[PDB]
Amino acid sequence: MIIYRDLISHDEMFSDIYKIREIADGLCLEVEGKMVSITGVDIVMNHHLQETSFTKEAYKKYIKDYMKSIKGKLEEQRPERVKPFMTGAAEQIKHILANFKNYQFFIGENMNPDGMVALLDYREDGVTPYMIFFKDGLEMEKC
Amino acid sequence: MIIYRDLISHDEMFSDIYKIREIADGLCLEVEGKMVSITGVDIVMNHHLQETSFTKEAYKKYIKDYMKSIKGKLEEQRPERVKPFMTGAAEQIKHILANFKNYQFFIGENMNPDGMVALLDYREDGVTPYMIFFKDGLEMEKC
Repeated sequence: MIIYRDLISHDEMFSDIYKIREIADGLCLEVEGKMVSITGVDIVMNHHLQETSFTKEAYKKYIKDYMKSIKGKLEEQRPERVKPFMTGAAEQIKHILANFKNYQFFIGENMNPDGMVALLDYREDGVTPYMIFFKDGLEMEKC
Repeated sequence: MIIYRDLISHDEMFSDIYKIREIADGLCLEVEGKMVSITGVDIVMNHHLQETSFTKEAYKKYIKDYMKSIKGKLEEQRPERVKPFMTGAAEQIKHILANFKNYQFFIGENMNPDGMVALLDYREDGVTPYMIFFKDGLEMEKC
């Protein structure tokens, strides 16, 4: 099994028991969930993700801060990934802010305030959930 | 996370993301799943378990051979489990054969004809699925 952890907080975020597809040119992972019967998202239940909430202005403050943290990690492990990530994430942040109320927000079970914030959306059938993660803020652990 | 593997075919069978319970005096692990959306059992989908079928006669012959593979590995591992493994296992077979119709049967994704066969039943509420595994045929690795 492959487990994906938060690069900052080291929480487990999900694993390859779900369907995973890269999007936005390697910037993000889209993870397919399943609804299960408290009627919820298996990804969230399975990994004890905690739902959180932002005002738009606190997210803007948070996500710039988080982007700077990922820039730091990349600078010391993959310096070539820095300017694609900073470019791509800026493109992505401004779109996320547009649809801000279409997303729910989740953090790992450590509730580290410097951790990644995943976005939960639902497909148009209103039943299948999916979650968006910043791929550069994740670290794969085989076991 | 803890992954539970099939001692014989090395397939992944489940992980500790489910409620897991020891039953039958430490002979078996009972793993509680959730119904999930096609309608099925999260455990089965998450680890790509494969449903199989038996005649009672075929199951009888499969299961006694399975016990000899597990007796063998126990002889070299912990010979003090052989007495209570073959004891409970024999008692467990009679219970399964006596209620043969209430079960579905699942093997790891490699469909190894000699790997463990997990049983799928449902609770008195007829909605909650749970799967039965032979504990002595599992190895509990971490990450």
